Amino acid sequence: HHHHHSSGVDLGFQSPDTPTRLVFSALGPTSLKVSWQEPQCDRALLGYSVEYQLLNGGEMHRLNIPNPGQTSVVVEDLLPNHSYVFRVRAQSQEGWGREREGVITI
Repeated sequence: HHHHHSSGVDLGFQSPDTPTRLVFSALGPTSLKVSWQEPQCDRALLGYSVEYQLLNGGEMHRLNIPNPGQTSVVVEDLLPNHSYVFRVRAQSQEGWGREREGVITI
């Protein structure tokens, strides 16, 4: 099978760089804005993937962010006083850059 990006471009080397430190901003008691800086790449970025989970284990949630210009996402329904790990990496046509990890206690 041939997998394509959400934008339609075909997938499949100089990888994207790693994003800088993740910035977290609370929007209420259970909602969190996660922001980063677009990393450099010789090629066009297609977007980002954001994965997060409780540090102590739990279901891994994954979000695909299909705009290279979209460098933030708001996550909802988080558990107060629980610690999470977020990992963000940039995607190009040729593959994935390395992940930037950031952790936070809600």
